[PDB]
Amino acid sequence: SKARVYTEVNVIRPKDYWDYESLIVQWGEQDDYEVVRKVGRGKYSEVFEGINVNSKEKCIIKILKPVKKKKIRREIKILQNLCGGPNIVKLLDVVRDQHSKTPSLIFEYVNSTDFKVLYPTLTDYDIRYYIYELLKALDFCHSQGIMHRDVKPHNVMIDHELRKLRLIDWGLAEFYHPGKEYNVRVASRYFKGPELLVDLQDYDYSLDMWSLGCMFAGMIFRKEPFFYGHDNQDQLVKIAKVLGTDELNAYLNKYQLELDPQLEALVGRHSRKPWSKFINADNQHLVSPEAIDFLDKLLRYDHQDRLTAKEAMAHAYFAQVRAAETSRMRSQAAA
Amino acid sequence: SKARVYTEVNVIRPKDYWDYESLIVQWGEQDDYEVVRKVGRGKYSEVFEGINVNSKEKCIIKILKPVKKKKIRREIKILQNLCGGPNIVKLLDVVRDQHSKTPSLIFEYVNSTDFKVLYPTLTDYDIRYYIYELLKALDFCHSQGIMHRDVKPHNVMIDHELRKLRLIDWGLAEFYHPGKEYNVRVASRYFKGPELLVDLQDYDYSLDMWSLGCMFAGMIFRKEPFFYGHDNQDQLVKIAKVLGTDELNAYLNKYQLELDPQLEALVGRHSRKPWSKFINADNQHLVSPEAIDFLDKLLRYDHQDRLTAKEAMAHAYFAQVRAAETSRMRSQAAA
Amino acid sequence: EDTSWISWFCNLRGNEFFCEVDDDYIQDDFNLCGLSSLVPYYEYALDLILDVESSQGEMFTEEQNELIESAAEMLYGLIHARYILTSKGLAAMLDKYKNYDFGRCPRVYCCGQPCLPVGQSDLPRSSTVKIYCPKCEDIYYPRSKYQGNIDGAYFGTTFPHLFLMTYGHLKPAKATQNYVQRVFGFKLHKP
Amino acid sequence: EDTSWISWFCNLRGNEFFCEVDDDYIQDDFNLCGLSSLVPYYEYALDLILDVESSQGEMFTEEQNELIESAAEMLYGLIHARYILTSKGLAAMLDKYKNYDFGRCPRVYCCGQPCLPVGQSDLPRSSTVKIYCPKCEDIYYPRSKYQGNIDGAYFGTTFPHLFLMTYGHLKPAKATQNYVQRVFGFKLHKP
Ligand SMILES: O=P(O)(O)O[C@H]1[C@H](OP(=O)(O)O)[C@@H](OP(=O)(O)O)[C@H](OP(=O)(O)O)[C@@H](OP(=O)(O)O)[C@H]1OP(=O)(O)O
Ligand SMILES: O=P(O)(O)O[C@H]1[C@H](OP(=O)(O)O)[C@@H](OP(=O)(O)O)[C@H](OP(=O)(O)O)[C@@H](OP(=O)(O)O)[C@H]1OP(=O)(O)O
Ligand SMILES: [Zn+2]
Ligand SMILES: [Zn+2]
Repeated sequence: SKARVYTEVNVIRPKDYWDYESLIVQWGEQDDYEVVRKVGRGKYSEVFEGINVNSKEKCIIKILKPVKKKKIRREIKILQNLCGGPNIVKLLDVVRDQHSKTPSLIFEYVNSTDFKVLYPTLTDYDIRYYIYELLKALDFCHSQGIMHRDVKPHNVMIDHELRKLRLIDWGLAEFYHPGKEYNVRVASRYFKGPELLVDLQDYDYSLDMWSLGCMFAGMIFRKEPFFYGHDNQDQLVKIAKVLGTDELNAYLNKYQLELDPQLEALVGRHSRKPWSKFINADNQHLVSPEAIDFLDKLLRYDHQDRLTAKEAMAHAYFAQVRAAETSRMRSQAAA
Repeated sequence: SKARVYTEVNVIRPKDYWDYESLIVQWGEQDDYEVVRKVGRGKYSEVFEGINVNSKEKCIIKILKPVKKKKIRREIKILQNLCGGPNIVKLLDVVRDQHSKTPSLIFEYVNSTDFKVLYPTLTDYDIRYYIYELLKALDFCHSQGIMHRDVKPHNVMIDHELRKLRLIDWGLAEFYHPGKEYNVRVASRYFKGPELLVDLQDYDYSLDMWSLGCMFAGMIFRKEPFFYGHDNQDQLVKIAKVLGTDELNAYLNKYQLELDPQLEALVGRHSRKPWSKFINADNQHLVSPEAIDFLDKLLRYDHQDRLTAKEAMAHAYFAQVRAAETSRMRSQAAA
Repeated sequence: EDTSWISWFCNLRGNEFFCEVDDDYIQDDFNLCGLSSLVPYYEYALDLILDVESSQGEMFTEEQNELIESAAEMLYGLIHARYILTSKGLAAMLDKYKNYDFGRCPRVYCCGQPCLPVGQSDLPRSSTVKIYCPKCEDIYYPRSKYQGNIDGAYFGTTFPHLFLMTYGHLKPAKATQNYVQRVFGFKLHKP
Repeated sequence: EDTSWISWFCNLRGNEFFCEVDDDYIQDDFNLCGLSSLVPYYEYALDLILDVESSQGEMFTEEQNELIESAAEMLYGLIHARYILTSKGLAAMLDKYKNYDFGRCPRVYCCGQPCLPVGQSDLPRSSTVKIYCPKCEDIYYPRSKYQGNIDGAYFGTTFPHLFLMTYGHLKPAKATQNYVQRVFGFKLHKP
C-alpha cells in the first residue's frame, strides 16, 4: 500500500530533509526564556506559559521527559520542516538546562480554550470553519511528507476569540516513505484507524483523515468520544457496529489481512448503520446533509478510499467557509 | 575637719538640690540615639561614640553597669546640677533599653586624645593652659558643693586641636556636707590623698587638689605616675619618701590620727626632698621656679593647707595664661 | 505483613522525606529512560525494589549483596525525583508537607514556616540534600545528620519550585517584622 | 584534678557555648548586683559554683539539693552574660569562635560562616538561645536539641553585636552568589 497523494516527497527530497536521527542539535540560550506557570500536564512533556526576557513576548515552553534521543530529534526536525506553515504551531527555539541538559521546546503563545469546554457553544458555521482550518494544516504537513499520527481534541488548540486554530504536539509525527511499515502503537485509542487495529503497517497520511473523521463525528453528534472502546480490541468492535462487518471483510480480503479468531468472534456480524441514526433534537442544528456526506467519505475502512485533506477542503460542506474566505479577502483588499 | 571654702553650700540650698536618693528618674527615648563604636573600656560603665538620630549630632554614650540605684541617681543629680558649667562634661539625656532597663547617659561628643599619648608633645605653655582650664572646672564644681573624687589623666579629656578640656566620669563624685564622714575607697591609687590613706573620713574639696598635684608633678617631671605605689600602704610610703615623715607626724598629731603599727613600720623615717631633685635635662623645659612653688603648695599632707582651686588659678604660674585669656576677652568682645 | 522495599525504606532515620513511589510508576518501563544506563546493577537493583525473588540473588556473596542494596537506594532516589514531578507524585508529596514531614525553617524571622526538600543539583553524588523555605525564599541545610548526608539529586532543583505554582495558596507572605540589630537598646548606626 | 562547677558544666552535651567565667570575676562581689535578688537560692547557688562546702548541704533532701543545681545554672548563665561583655570575657569568647565552637550558618549561601550565640532577649525564662550569622546578618535556631532548649538571656542581645565592633576584621563580606529559583533551568517569573 502506497499513499494516493504526496507519495514520493521523501524520495525526491535529500537525505538531510528526513534523516532526523542524524540531526545536529543546536541549542539556544535557556536564560533567554523565563517560566510563568504550568498549563498542560501531559506525561510525555510538561507545558508552561513563559516570556522571552528581551522582547517580553509571551511563549509556550514544552519540557520533554526522558525518551530516546532520536524521538527528540524527530519532533524537532518535523517542527523545523513545517515551521511557518498554515495553522502549524511555530517552533521558535530549542534550549536545555545547562547542567542536566533537560530539553525544552519554545513555541509561539497559544492562549486557547480546550476543545471539550468550547465545542458545546459552537455554531454549525464555527464547526465548518475550524474543521476547514484544521484541513489546511493537514494538507500542508502531508504535502511536506509528514503524518501527524496523534490527531485528537487536545492536540487542536483554538482561541475562539481570535478565530485562530493551531495543530500542536508533533511528538508522534513521522515522515512518510513509500512502502514503509510503521509501528501501530500511535494515536489515542478513540482516534485509532482500522489499519492500526488490524496490523496494516504500511499505512499513510490517510490515518490522520480517520482521526479527523472521529473528531468530526463527536462534534456534530455531540458524543465524545464517538467510538468509545474500553480497549484496543473493543475499539474495533465499536467501529464495526456502525460501519458494518461486510465492509470490514471486504477490506480485510482486499489487503489479505485476517483477524485473530478471538477478535473476529468479538466483532461478530453487524449491518451498516446510516449516519441519520445518530441525529437527535439536541444536535440537529449541526447535522446538515452535506455534513453526513462529508463524514461518510472520511470514515471508511479502506484508507485509500478516504478523502485527502485537499479533497476534503473542496467538499460542498465548506462552500460557505470558502465563500466567506473569498469575501473576507475582498473586503480586506478594499480596507 | 571642715572645708576652708564653700562650706555651707548644701546647708544653704534646699533638700532637693543634694537629695539624690529621692531623685525622679525621667528617662528619654533610647530610640533617639544610635551607637557607632566602643571607646572607653572602664568597668563601672562602657563608653561608645554615637549620634542623635534626629539632629545627627555626634555624642558619647556611657552605659552603666549594674550598681545600687542610688549610685546612678548620684551621678545624674551631680551632672544635672553642674550641667553647662565651664569645662564640665555636658549631660544631654538619660535613656534605657525598654525591656532590660539598662541605663545609658548621653553626653556631648568628646573627640579627645588621651593624656598619656598627648602630654609628651606638650610645651610648658600648653601644660599651664590645660591645668588652668582644669582648675576652672574644679572651682566650679566645688562652688556647687561637689567633690569629683576621681581626678586622674583618664578623666581629663583634651582635644588639643581645639584646645578644649573636659572633666568627665562623675561616677565617684559626692556632695560636700560640712563635717560629714565619707568612704575612703575613692580615687585611683596613684592619686589618693593622705586623708584616704590615714582614714581621715571628714575630708573635703581639697582631696581633688591633691590629685591635681599628683597629675601636675607627673606632667612637669615626665614621670607617670609620680607616686608609684604597688598597693594602698605602699602609696603612703612613696609619698613619705618625698614629703618627709616629720611633716606626716605633725599632720597626724594635728588631726589626732595614728597609723597602724605595721603601716608606721613601713613608712619608717625620711627627710623632705626638694622638688629640684626630680629635674633632669629631659624635663627642664617644663620646670620653672613658679611651677615648683605652685606644686609645693598643692602637695601638702594637711588638706587645709593646700591651695583652693580659686587660689591656684591666681598663682603667678598662670600669669601668662591669664594675660592670654584676658586679651582673648577684649578681642572677642569687639568681634 | 512484609513491608515492600518502598514502604520500609521511608521509615529509616533521616530517610523519611521520600514518598511511596507507586508500583504502577516503576512497572511503567517508559520513565526508566537514562536510568537504564548511568545506574549500575539495574535489573538486580529493580528486582530488590519490587521485592521479586532474584534468579541469582541467592548466588551472591556478603560482598555483592550489600552493594545491590546501595544500588537500589541510588535508583529509588532518582526514581523519586521523577515521580514527585508528575501530577500523581505531586499530590503524594503535598500530604507529607501537610504533616510537616519536611521540617520548619531555621531562620527565626520566618516564624515556623515548613520547608520543601531539594538537592543542590539534579546530578548524582555531586551534592547533599538541602531545604527551601518559601517564606524567606532562601535555601538551608537539614536539621539532622541522618538527613544532611543523603544525596540531593534524588529530589532535584525542580520540585520545590514546581510545588510553588501547583499550590499557589500555600505561598506565604513575607516576614511581618524585621531583625533589629540592637546593642543595649540602640541600633547599629550604619552610615 | 577536681573539675570546678564552671569547668565541668561547659562539657555537658549542648551546654558548650559557655566560656569559663573567671573566679576573679565571681569573687568580685560588685558584678553580682541585681542577681543578689532575682536569683533563687542566691547563696546556695554561689557556694555551689565556687564549690565551697555548704553549711547545710548535708540535710538537703532529694527535692532540695536538685533545686540548688537549677539555681546555680540560671545564675551562672546570667553571670556568663555579663562576663562575655567585659574586655576580659570578650577575649575568652573569641577563642571558642576561632575553633568554631559556635557552629556554622544553616543558610547554604553563607559559604560556611561560623555563628555567634545570642538570646532573643536579655530577659530570663522568656526565650531559648539562637545564633547570629555575621555574613547574612540574620538570626537562626541552633542545630542540636541540647543547644536549642537553653535560655538565651544567658548571652543577651548585646554580646554577638558587641563582638562585631570589637573585631572589625572578622566581619565578612556579603554573599557572592544568590539563590536562583530554577525550574528545569528556567528562572521563575517574578514580574
Ligand atoms: O539505539 P541504541 O543505541 O541501540 O539504544 C536504544 C536505547 O537508548 P537510546 O534511548 O539512547 O537510543 C537503549 O540504551 P540504554 O538506555 O540502555 O543506554 C538500548 O538498550 P540496550 O543497550 O540494552 O540494547 C536499546 O537497545 P535495543 O535496540 O537492543 O532494545 C536501544 O533501543 P532502540 O534502538 O529501539 O532505540
Ligand atoms: O534589693 P537588694 O538587691 O537586696 O538591695 C539592697 C539595698 O540596695 P538598693 O536600695 O540600692 O537596691 C540596700 O542598700 P543600702 O541602703 O544599704 O545602700 C541594702 O539592703 P539590706 O540592708 O536590706 O541588705 C543592701 O546593700 P548593702 O549590703 O551594701 O547594705 C542591698 O541588699 P543585698 O545585700 O541583698 O544585695
Ligand atoms: Zn523562611
Ligand atoms: Zn549567614
